[PDB]
Amino acid sequence: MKRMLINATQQEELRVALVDGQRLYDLDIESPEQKKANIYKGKITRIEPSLEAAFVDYGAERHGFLPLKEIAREYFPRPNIKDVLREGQEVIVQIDKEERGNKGAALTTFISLAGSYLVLMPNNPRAGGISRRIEGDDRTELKEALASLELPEGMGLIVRTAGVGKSAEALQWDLSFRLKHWEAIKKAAESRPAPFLIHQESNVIVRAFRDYLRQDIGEILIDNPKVLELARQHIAALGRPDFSSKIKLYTGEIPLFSHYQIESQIESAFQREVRLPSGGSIVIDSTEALTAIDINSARDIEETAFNTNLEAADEIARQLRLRDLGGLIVIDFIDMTPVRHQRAVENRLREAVRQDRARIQISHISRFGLLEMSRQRLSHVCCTVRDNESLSLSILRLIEEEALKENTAIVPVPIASYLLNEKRSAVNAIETRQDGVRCVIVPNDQMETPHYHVLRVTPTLSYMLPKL
Ligand SMILES: [Zn+2]
Repeated sequence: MKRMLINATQQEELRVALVDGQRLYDLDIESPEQKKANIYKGKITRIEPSLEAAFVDYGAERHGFLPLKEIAREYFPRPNIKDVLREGQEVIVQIDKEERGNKGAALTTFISLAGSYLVLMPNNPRAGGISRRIEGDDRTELKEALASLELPEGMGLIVRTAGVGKSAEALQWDLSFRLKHWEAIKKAAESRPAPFLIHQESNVIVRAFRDYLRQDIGEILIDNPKVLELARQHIAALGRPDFSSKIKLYTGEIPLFSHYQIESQIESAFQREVRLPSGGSIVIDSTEALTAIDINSARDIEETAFNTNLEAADEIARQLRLRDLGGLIVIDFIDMTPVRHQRAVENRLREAVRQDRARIQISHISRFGLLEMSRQRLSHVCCTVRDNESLSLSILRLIEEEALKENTAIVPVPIASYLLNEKRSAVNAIETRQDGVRCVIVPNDQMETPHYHVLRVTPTLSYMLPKL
C-alpha cells in the first residue's frame, strides 16, 4: 500500500509525504501569496464597446476585465461586446493576470486546468500540443501517446514538460482528473447566483492533490480535523468525490510521521552521505556552481562496480526528489571498463527519474567517468586548517614584504604568541633590516586560526588597533 501522509499539527510547517509501505519516496514541505488561475462565477457589472470588453465582479473589491477576444462562443446568445454580453449576466471566469497597481485584473472565460502532466482547456479546442521545451526524441513518443488519450470533442489539450517520461496510461489518469474537476467546476456554478469562488488556484492541499494522487495511492492520512475537512471540500471541488472515502483522520498519540517511521529518512535528505543497499554509499557535496555526487563501494571487481553504480542510480534519483536539488548535477560513478555497463548505468538513471515531476536531462559518461545532468527546480561555510606554525611563517613573510615597500598584523591569539616569541628574532630582524619600520603584531581574541589582516601604513595603542 502506497499512502499520502499529511502532517499539520505544526502551524509553521505543513508536510506531505508519499510513502510506499514505510519507505518514503517523495516529500513536500510548505511553510508560511499570489491570486492567479483562480476560477470564479462572476456577474457582468458593465460593458464597454469603447474597449471591446466588459467588467466582471468575481467577488474582489475590484472588478475584473474581460476582453472580447476572451468571450467563448458558449456565452454568445467581428462583433461589438454590446451584442454579446448583457449586464448582470453570469459567466465562468479564470484570472489571466493579477491585480496591478490600481484595480486591474485580466480575466478569461477560456478556462484552463493545469495538472501534473496535462493542461486541459475544456473551453477551446483551438489550443493544444506538446510543451515547447520538449525536443526531437523526447517528444516523439508523446505526440503518439498524446493522440491515444480520449479527449471530449469541444476541448483541446496540452502536454506539459513533466509529461516527458510518463506512460499513455498515466497520461490517461491525468486527463480524467482534469475532466472530473471541470465537471465539478461548471456544476458548482450552475447551482448558484453571481459571483463567487470555485477553484483556489494554489493552496497547498489543492497542489498535493493535483500533483500527487495516482491511482496506486490507497489512503490519505491527515493528522488535523480542521485540515481534513478542508481536504474533503478540496477533493470534491477537485472533481473526484471518490477519494473522499479514502481520506482518514489520524488519531494516534504518536505523531503521524513518527508512527510510519519517516521522520528519520526525511532527515536523510539533509545527510551528506547515504548508504546504498549493498553497503556502498553516495556522497552529495554542493558547491557554488553545481551539485557533485561521488560513489564509493561497500566493503568480482567489475560486477561490484556495476552493481554499486546501479544501486547508486536509484538512490541518486530519489535523493534528487527529496532534496529538491536544482540545476547542474555531476555524478562520479565508479569506473567501469565495459562500455555497456556505462550504457546500462546511464539508462537506469534515465529510468529512475522517469517518475520525478521536474524536467531532467542526462548526458553520457564522459571519458573522465563523469555524468553531467540537470534538473529543473520545483522549489554555508565554516576552509583542512593551516597549522599555526605554517600560518605564522606565512604571515611573517607577508609582513616582511609590506615592510620593504617604499613609503611604508592583526592575527588570532596563538598566532601572535607564536610570532612574538617563537619568531621574535625574525620579527626583530625585519625592523632592523627595514630601518624605521614598526612591525605591530597585535593578538585579537575576536579572530582565530583561519583569519588575519596585514595592513600597511597615529599614536594608537597596539591593543586598540583592531578596533581602529
Ligand atoms: Zn570547516
